[PDB]
Amino acid sequence: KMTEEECRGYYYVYKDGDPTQMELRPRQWIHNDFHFDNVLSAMMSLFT
Amino acid sequence: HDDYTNQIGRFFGEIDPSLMRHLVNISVYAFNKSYDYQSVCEPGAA
Amino acid sequence: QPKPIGVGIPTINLRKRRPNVQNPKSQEPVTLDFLDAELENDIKVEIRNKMIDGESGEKTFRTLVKSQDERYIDKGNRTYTWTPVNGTDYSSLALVL
Amino acid sequence: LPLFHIALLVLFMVIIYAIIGLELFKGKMHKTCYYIGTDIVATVENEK
Ligand SMILES: *[C@@H]1O[C@H](CO)[C@@H](O[C@@H]2O[C@H](CO)[C@@H](O)[C@H](O)[C@H]2NC(C)=O)[C@H](O)[C@H]1NC(C)=O
Ligand SMILES: *[C@@H]1O[C@H](CO)[C@@H](O[C@@H]2O[C@H](CO)[C@@H](O)[C@H](O)[C@H]2NC(C)=O)[C@H](O)[C@H]1NC(C)=O
Ligand SMILES: *[C@@H]1O[C@H](CO)[C@@H](O)[C@H](O)[C@H]1NC(C)=O
Ligand SMILES: *[C@@H]1O[C@H](CO)[C@@H](O)[C@H](O)[C@H]1NC(C)=O
Repeated sequence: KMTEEECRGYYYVYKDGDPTQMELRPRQWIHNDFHFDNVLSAMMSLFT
Repeated sequence: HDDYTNQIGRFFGEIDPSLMRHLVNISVYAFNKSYDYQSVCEPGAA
Repeated sequence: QPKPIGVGIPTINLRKRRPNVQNPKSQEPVTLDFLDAELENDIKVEIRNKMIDGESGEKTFRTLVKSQDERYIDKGNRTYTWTPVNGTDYSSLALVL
Repeated sequence: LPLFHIALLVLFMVIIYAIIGLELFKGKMHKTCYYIGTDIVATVENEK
């Protein structure tokens, strides 16, 4: 979905491998927890 | 013969097939075999 | 009658499924063939191929008539006729007597 | 050349702990948590 507004609502999570086991989860932005945003917040990630 | 009266209404081929496989082979009685595409049955094995 | 039609011996393994999803509803249509509703006969072929675009025609003949429960076959005289729909051509009718 | 005795004790370090882990844990892992009667192994969304 690639951008802000349209990563919203519900989607399908297909289990194992096959498209007959659809589960329906919501979707949101996940922010990858060790991002490079601030110089302080980039010394965190570059410490690990 | 009274072993047959417990069967009343069953098809004779499940009683004495050697007569009945013979009896179609000498005319009387013939048959047909059609297909019914909507009959529901049980699923098999894999 | 409803219920979908079609395909062959339906293999399902229970060693693969999950305690989960309703196994979808198959948007397949119910398309019964004229040769697979009644018994196939070399006259009823000549009816259908005449009825599928034909303008008008009747034919009386001795056929095999499957009885309503598939036990039995009877033999009788069917006089049937047909005509197209004067408007659309997506159908054509047959009263059977 | 001078490392040879250090490396040969690590080679004896592994063989002791391979035989002790072999006799203490043979066959102990083979249990599952499959679904009810199926072939699927049951996990939760990141669980190994
Ligand atoms: C259905 O049964 C009819 C019974 O008449 C079969 O028609 C006869 O078939 C035999 C051998 O095929 C012929 O010798 C006869 O001349 C046929 N009679 C008529 C009136 O056609 C018919 O073949 C059967 N159809 C199927 C699919 O089994
Ligand atoms: C639609 O039906 C009408 C009659 O309902 C048909 O009219 C016929 O026309 C033919 C000659 O064109 C006449 O011989 C018939 O007598 C008419 N029928 C009637 C009821 O009088 C008309 O032909 C049909 N449409 C088409 C395209 O065939
Ligand atoms: C049964 O009918 C078949 C087909 O006509 C024929 O070949 C066969 O000889 C018949 N059986 C006997 C025992 O005559
Ligand atoms: C069809 O009609 C004729 C004439 O009325 C009759 O003799 C014949 O028995 C009928 N056909 C059948 C299969 O009964």
